[PDB]
Amino acid sequence: VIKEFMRFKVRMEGSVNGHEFEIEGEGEGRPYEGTQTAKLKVTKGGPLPFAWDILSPQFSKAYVKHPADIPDYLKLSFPEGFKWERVMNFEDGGVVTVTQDSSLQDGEFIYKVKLRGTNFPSDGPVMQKKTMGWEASTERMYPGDGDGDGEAELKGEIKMRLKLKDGGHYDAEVKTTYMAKKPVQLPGAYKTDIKLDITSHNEDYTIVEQYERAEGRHS
Ligand SMILES: [Ca+2]
Repeated sequence: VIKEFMRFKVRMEGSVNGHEFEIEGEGEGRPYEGTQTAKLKVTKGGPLPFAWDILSPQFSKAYVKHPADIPDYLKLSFPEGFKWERVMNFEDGGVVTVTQDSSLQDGEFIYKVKLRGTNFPSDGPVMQKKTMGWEASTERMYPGDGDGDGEAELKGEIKMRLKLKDGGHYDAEVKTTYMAKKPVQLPGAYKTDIKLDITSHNEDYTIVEQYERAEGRHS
């Protein structure tokens, strides 16, 4: 059901320091090649009074290139799909939590994202829009119980680095649990290299285009 070319649709509802918003978007890519693009539109609550960059990594791990010796847990979860839950802890105290549901309907992926950002300084780089994109990341993947029910799924850990407009970087520690909706064979531990780029945007970041490349490899 996962073709060499696949489209997706995404909707995000969220709030950051109490500012509520909604985003709708579409994307496409080559799931076995590890490449994808997305175009997002702020449909409620725009222009956003915070950095787009804290949202960009929440808009698609079915598009990770895996070698044949790493079981592709998230691709194998389809057509039913998978869920993921994420916590990002930023170095100045900010917190972002996310829940996501991924399914396959009528030939395209459907992504439903819920996001809450809290504990951000009112004068910090996120609420003042003083960031300019993510450095490349390496996510450490490993089997484990992330939702506390005693049964293993797939976990990921990342140290992410956000570029600051004034120079230097703003770090976040990220933990994600990925849960297939049906029993799927789990891989052993491995690493995924990821780069997410903002490829275009309008003046107030109410229309934004993204490009991501991701590839798994042995540790
Ligand atoms: Ca579990």
